[PDB]
Amino acid sequence: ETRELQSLAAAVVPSAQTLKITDFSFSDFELSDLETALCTIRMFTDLNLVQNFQMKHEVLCRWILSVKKNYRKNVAYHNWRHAFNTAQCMFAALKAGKIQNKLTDLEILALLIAALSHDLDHRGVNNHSIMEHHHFDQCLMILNSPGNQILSGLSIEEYKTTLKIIKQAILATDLALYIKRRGEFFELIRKNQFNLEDPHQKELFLAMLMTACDLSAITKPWPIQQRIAELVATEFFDQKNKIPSMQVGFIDAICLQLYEALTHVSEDCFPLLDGCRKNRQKWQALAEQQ
Ligand SMILES: CCCOc1ccc(NC(=O)CN2CCN(C)CC2)cc1-c1nc(CC)c(CC)c(=O)[nH]1
Ligand SMILES: [Mg+2]
Ligand SMILES: [Zn+2]
Repeated sequence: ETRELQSLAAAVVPSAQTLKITDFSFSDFELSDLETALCTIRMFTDLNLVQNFQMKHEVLCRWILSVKKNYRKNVAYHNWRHAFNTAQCMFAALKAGKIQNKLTDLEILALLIAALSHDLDHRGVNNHSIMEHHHFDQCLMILNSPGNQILSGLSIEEYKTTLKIIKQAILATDLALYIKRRGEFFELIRKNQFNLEDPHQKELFLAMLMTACDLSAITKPWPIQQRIAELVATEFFDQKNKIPSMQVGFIDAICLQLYEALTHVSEDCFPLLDGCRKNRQKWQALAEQQ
């Protein structure tokens, strides 16, 4: 054991309301690394994952520290904080968005692990789905490392089922796969044909839900979104006048239809769509000022 694992395993885990991780407007700028690790423990706990799958506390703590360490801090956006924010949005969509009741325990377990792991070992956008296969491979290696096996409490049937959902969920964060598959998702939604009891449409929904959380910074309050866009711009160009229009085009081409479709599935996910619309106004106003 290191000093980090000792102090994290011995610390008090505040409640979900104290940590504000149920809010879609959650922000991590004021949190330390230890504090984000505590938020992650609370996410597993309040989703009943520690209870239903008999996770040892020090194993989960070791797993979280392994995932965090296998992100690169020198990468401006695709780092541990992006993975942590993606998982927080997944938690909020499950809790506040009331999506948790539409899914099974194994699907929730896999979505949370996938959200935290979907960009492992990312080197930056400057440095198919070749990358997402590497991300899942990093996730699988951590899940099998000694002392980090948070899935040990599962039977082989549950374990094999969970690994497949994790793999599909991480591969789904490839925007090319999202663009190829979202046409079917919007077809069913606009035809009042969408049904989650269908295994094919359920897996499609899990893919869209991964992308919605992956891009959720675009939905944040304007002071926060402006800060995240600064990180994205740093990674895109360094590792300004055209950024406002680029964001508007990104919101129109990618984000708006997704968060509108997600609101159709769950009305309580509307805060994501509403924050995305407000950010489009702010960016469009700046684009016209150039
Ligand atoms: C802030 C600096 C500029 O960021 C961007 C610039 C351009 C694009 N365009 C596209 O991705 C694809 N375009 C192709 C041309 N099409 C007409 C429209 C769609 C996206 C971003 C962007 N990507 C992410 C995710 C990493 C985030 C984080 C949520 C973000 O905030 N902005
Ligand atoms: Mg990625
Ligand atoms: Zn990502």
